[PDB]
Amino acid sequence: QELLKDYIKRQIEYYFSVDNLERDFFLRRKMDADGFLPITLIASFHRVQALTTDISLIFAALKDSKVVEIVDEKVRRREEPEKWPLPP
RNA sequence: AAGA
Repeated sequence: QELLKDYIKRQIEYYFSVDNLERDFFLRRKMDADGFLPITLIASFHRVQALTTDISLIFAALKDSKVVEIVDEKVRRREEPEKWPLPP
């Protein structure tokens, strides 16, 4: 599953890119105050779900990234995550 | 789900 992991990784890094975050109000409203989102929320997004429903594979894809960081079941952008959360 |  290494090729599939790479596509998943890059898709999720797009969601956490500054360019996306500047317009992604839904994602920002779902963040906690520290920027964290449930990984299973990201797994539901259409372009990730198309690729896989394997949660281990999604976690493995994210562990490979220098854009995001995982803590338990949650993920956030590594750089300045606190700037992005928004009121629900 | 205008790549939530």
